[PDB]
Amino acid sequence: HMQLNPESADLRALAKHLYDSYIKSFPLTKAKARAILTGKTTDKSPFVIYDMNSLMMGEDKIKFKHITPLQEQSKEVAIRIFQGCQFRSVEAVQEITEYAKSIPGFVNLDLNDQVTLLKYGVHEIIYTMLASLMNKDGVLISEGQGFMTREFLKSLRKPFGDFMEPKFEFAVKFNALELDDSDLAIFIAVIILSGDRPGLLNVKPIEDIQDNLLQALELQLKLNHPESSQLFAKLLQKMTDLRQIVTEHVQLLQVIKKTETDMSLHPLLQEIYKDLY
Amino acid sequence: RHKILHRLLQ
Ligand SMILES: CC[C@@H](Oc1cccc(CN(CCCOc2ccc(OC)cc2)c2nc3ccccc3o2)c1)C(=O)O
Repeated sequence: HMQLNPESADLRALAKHLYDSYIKSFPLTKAKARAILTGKTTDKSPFVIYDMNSLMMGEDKIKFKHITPLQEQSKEVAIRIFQGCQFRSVEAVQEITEYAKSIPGFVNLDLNDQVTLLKYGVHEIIYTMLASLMNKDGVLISEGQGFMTREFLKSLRKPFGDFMEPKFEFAVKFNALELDDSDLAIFIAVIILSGDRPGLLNVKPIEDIQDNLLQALELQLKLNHPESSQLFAKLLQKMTDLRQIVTEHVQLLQVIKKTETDMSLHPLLQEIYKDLY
Repeated sequence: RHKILHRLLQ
């Protein structure tokens, strides 16, 4: 039997602290994204990019953060899109880095271990967060300003047509778990503090933090999902699938590296991918 | 190293 005791009371306090900083660290939460995806709100009405003609009109009507009418952009839509993803990822690395610092105990870790946890955690977290902005038809982009269809992304020339499909495939399965931001906040915090990343030097303080987080997550799941036992175990197993898509995505990234002109990867992304998996 | 990542942590 579960019981309300000082231990669980602190577990709830931790869960609320993560949620609060999770909301401050990340702009478009799953709660806001779901409302947009169903029109069940305002602001909203994102421009839908579903064919090449609507892509052109979308680039004109959407205010992409990486815009600037002065910069030179590729002539291929597939590369312009790839660049947008690069920009968003770089932003996500900073949002995730900020969120990590808000995790009780993280800043007091070996700074070089903090780097290793961020290095391996960002992309697993990116694909977790990316699912919040996905349904089976497409994906929210530009902080909800736009919506780009799944089939349009598949229609991009090789090898870019295969870039996002694995992510949609993962998101469908992952979103069936029906997690909310409160569950997500702890889950990604558990990911960042995987004490089994290669290269860690001071592993004990990491596993001690992750165990505290795994307790808070399990309590969160039981309290928040009465109609689904085993949610905790299913969720842990989804990290495994995340490490695989990150691996599958590194391989895809090498095809595009030795096939496209220069295809400059942002230096931050290069640090992350250098000597990864 | 991961100079950028290091910078961000600081
Ligand atoms: C490129 C190298 C990069 O690969 C990837 C792989 C998967 C996803 C991304 C980025 N991504 C998709 C947004 C695209 O947004 C546009 C922008 C402009 C545009 O032009 C029309 C088209 C689409 C994203 N969504 C997020 C939601 C929440 C948190 C983080 C998020 O990250 C990059 C890597 O390896 O890091």
